[PDB]
Amino acid sequence: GKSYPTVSADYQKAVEKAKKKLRGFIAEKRCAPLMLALAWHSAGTFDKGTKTGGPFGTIKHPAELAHSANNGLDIAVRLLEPLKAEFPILSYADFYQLAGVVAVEVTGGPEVPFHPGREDKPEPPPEGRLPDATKGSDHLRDVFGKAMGLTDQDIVALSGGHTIGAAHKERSGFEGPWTSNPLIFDNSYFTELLSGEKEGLLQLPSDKALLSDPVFRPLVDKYAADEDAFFADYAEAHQKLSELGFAD
Amino acid sequence: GKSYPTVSADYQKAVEKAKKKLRGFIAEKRCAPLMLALAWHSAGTFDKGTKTGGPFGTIKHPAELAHSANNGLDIAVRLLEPLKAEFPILSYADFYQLAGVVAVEVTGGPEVPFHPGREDKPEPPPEGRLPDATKGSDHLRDVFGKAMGLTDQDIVALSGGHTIGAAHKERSGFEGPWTSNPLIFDNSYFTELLSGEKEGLLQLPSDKALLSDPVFRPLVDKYAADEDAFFADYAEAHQKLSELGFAD
Ligand code: HEM
Ligand code: HEM
Repeated sequence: GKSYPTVSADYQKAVEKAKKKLRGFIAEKRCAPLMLALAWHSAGTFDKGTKTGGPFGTIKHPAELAHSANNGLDIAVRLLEPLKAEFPILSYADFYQLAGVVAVEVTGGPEVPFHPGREDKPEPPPEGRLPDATKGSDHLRDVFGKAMGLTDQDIVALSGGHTIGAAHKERSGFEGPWTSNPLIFDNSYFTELLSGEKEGLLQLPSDKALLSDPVFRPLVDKYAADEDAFFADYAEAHQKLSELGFAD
Repeated sequence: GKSYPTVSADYQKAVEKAKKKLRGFIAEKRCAPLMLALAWHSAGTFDKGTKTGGPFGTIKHPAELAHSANNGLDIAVRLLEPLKAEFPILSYADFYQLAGVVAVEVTGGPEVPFHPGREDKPEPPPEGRLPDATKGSDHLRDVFGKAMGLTDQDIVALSGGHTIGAAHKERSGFEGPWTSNPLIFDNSYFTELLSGEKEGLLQLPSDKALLSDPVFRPLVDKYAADEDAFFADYAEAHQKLSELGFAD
């Protein structure tokens, strides 16, 4: 259902050059997880029914940065600002989504297709649209399904985004990585989720909710058995996520 | 631009009976001002661009009651609940708007036309849409004009709603009545606004903003000179306000 806009040849060239600079920067700084969190929090506020929120550059706003959910994303914005200044032709909207695609690529994940053209919009969405780690399967469906408009398959595959990074007790209050290799994008999140608790590793109630749901669980099983299948469904869901409200 | 829905004869009959019970109740309890505030806060969250908020019964929600702007409106809701229980066929949306129309009538104001049929909606709007007493003419136009979709004339006439009632230092922090007769609906708000400060009487910065605006000021002048003209424009604006997002 997407009709992507035309951007100038100079715009396309800056996308390709920023993509490369982003790989080197994100790899050296070890910030892929944070960058994937910035792209997701930017996109995941989309509400399909009113067409507000979504990946439109507004996360750099002090007001959206203020959102509790956005704990420490002010660091992400700060880290990218010097690099962004090198590409003044690109929208922040595009640049943040491109950082998210790069974060997944440089940690070894699938190549999520990217289309430029998102415009930077003046108003951040209301606070409170991002999911709550303490809630379960109904809440995930309200958030990904009723608000963003993603499928049940997308919810499980996108949860696998937790295969990189960690929680921090000074940010959310949860603490620690989901996997033994938190800078490597793989299907380990699902493997660890299934095998139960292990010292040093995190499972949120929202992650565990995938285990008891009649539709989520067979997807958890599929992805733990077949990383190629995880990667295919992940790239599909991330692409849709990064394009919410864009080019419809 | 309004196409009002059909309601059953029994619905219409309960409107007429609740109208009368509301006059006697609101007059005896001396709560017209609070009731007009409940109706306005219920309606004034309408955002035309997304069609959210507006007079749809959601102010009774603990979550909307929580809004700081709604300081003490939990009292209003409480006062009406026994009476509402006598009219289970009416929507809360209709009942609150009818209390607002009655509040204006029983204090001596114009007869604002009323049409039933508003449905009670499940989700309260986001917090922060109601105007801020410390801001000025640009802010009033953002709020009444860009969000609700009312005219410059409606802003000035609706501000005359402050001809009844008072601020309270434990609610907003402002304190006192705008007029010497705070249970009498008349053009005194504009008379007092013009004559400057007087001991015992309140003017918010938002009220004073009407004095310095090239479009608001001649309306202030007109209404201070001609109560009949105020009443005509007030009834027009209150009607539109009470119908935001309804029967379009
Ligand atoms: C299913 C609903 C989700 C919930 C309840 C949730 C909750 C959380 C929480 C509480 C944290 C810890 C923040 C901190 O303390 O630093 C976190 C981190 C993270 N989230 Fe999720 N999240 C969800 C979905 C997603 C999605 C869809 C993605 C991306 C595809 C994602 C990517 C990440 C990443 C990469 C981190 C680590 C950030 C870092 O290392 O600093 N999450 N999430
Ligand atoms: C122009 C923007 C407005 C601002 C900034 C504003 C602000 C305020 C504030 C700060 C209070 C005091 C609340 C308290 O401390 O108890 C108040 C009271 C009140 N407002 Fe306004 N208001 C505005 C517009 C309106 C409108 C459009 C109406 C209805 C037509 C209205 C009706 C009232 C009434 C009747 C009271 C007295 C409530 C009572 O006596 O308890 N106001 N307003």
